[PDB]
Amino acid sequence: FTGYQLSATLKGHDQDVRDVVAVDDSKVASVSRDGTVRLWSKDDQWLGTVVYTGQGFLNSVCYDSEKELLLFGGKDTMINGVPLFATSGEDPYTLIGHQGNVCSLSFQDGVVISGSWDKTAKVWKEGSLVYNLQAHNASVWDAKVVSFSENKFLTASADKTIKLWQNDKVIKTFSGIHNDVVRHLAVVDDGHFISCSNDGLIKLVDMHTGDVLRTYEGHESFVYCIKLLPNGDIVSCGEDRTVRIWSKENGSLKQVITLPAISIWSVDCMSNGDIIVGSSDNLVRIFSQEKSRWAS
Repeated sequence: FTGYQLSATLKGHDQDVRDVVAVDDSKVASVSRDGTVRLWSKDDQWLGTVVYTGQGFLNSVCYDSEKELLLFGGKDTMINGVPLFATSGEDPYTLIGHQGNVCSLSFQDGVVISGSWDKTAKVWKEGSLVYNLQAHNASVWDAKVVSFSENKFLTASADKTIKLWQNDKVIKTFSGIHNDVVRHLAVVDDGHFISCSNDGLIKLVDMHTGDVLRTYEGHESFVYCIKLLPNGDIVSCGEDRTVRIWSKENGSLKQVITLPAISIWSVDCMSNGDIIVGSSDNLVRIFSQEKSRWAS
């Protein structure tokens, strides 16, 4: 390992950046409480364009790589989609059904899965609601596909539990992982996931036994987002102004990146290993291990 260093600072949003996504190694997208979706493209420098504007806060984004749509949602309860060539002012693709803030979005293998403060996650295919995952007693902060072919899904909630679903039924509840709001999930494989929480912890969990296999300790506040890098390492971020990189296999805290923002809301990983970061200073940042891409 060698440390990540700042590659680019992407300025344009006027309020917090709440979610970021890699589109490809030359394109990233972000959404913000400013109500915009921005697509940033790298030529020599990164240039941002607004591909959608609305009044409602946007809190989640993902990328449907076959339709080449940026999907996004937030306070107005809708999930919309725009192409990579949309212009601000054009009406958006719409997934209707949530009754509260859409706080998470993910896409895998043709499946969109959304988490909401309406206390549900919803699973969508071909523009249509297939499963309503209704069971949690409080906001669903995250939802992920475990297996598209088995219709297995994983949700994380303010009710302090993680639930594994098959179809629209809960088949297992993990109530012993965190004693606080669960904020995010990353599926390692069919048999393991990582979760993070307002308790400041990230944990690797055996999906079959519910055993905590490893705890990654160090964040000093809430942990809002976790992702797996191409090499399997964990990237996390949160309320303590940090982005952190961990060895999934042995728990080592490989790097702490401290930023001048009160909250770091979101991270995502490019295929080339670069890390995209959305924060409360209204910036998107890209970090890289590759010196050829360092801002310095």
